[PDB]
Amino acid sequence: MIIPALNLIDGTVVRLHQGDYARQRDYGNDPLPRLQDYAAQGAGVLHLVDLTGAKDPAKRQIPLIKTLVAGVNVPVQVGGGVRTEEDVAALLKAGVARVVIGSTAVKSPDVVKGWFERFGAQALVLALDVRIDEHGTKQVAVSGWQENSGVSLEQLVETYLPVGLKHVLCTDISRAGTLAGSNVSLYEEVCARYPQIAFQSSGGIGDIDDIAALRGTGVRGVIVGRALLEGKFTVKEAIQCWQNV
Ligand SMILES: NC(=O)c1ncn([C@@H]2O[C@H](COP(=O)(O)O)[C@@H](O)[C@H]2O)c1/N=C/N[C@@H]1O[C@H](COP(=O)(O)O)[C@@H](O)[C@H]1O
Repeated sequence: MIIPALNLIDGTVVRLHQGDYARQRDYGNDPLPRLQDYAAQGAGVLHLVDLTGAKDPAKRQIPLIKTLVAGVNVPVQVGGGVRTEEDVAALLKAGVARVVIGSTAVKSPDVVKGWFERFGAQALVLALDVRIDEHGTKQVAVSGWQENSGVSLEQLVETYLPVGLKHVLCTDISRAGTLAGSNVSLYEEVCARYPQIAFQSSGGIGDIDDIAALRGTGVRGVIVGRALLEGKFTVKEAIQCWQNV
């Protein structure tokens, strides 16, 4: 499944280089027609990150997210700044298909385990976004990726498997927003080690060949952000690539 992504800062569509808030490129303040064009090209799922909320959970763009979710007729997943059980419930009530959770899943696993019991594993996506160190450890970043948790992707996956973890979004932060290509070896590895998890690849797609390159990894979703904003290819072309590979 190709999953087009938009990232939002104070109403504006942005790209961050490797998630660095000091390295923005701006793409206007009309995300809704963008999403609607993605849906008309065939997108089956859409992904939204509230970057303002990820940086400060008190400043989440809640009215805007509601407007975007209500404005398309395909499932939308939303992340960025979610901290409480009430946060999750409100997003689901507003029509969000899946809520994406990074920071709190690392910091408070007892709490997030209770969310799995309440909402079900189909409603939650864990964002296990990583900076891979020189030893190979896949260290998960938190707080809008501004902090290194010092906890490995695998430790966190094993933490939530017994409560039915099903969906994981895994960004290679070094690739995010760079057009350099996604980390094929990373997804080959993690998908094979956890066949019961539906992984979404994330970060780095630069052209259609980069999508084709993921064909044998086993990922269930392919997130694409910057390349679609820059028009390297269309959603229609991306979908055709993934269907055929
Ligand atoms: N600093 C950051 O950029 C950042 N910080 C947090 N997130 C997301 O916020 C959510 C977690 O927020 P918390 O629960 O920690 O508050 C998750 O969705 C994280 O991935 C961030 N993700 C931003 N953008 C994603 O980066 C990838 C870029 O792809 P590309 O263009 O094709 O190269 C895509 O997955 C984009 O959606």
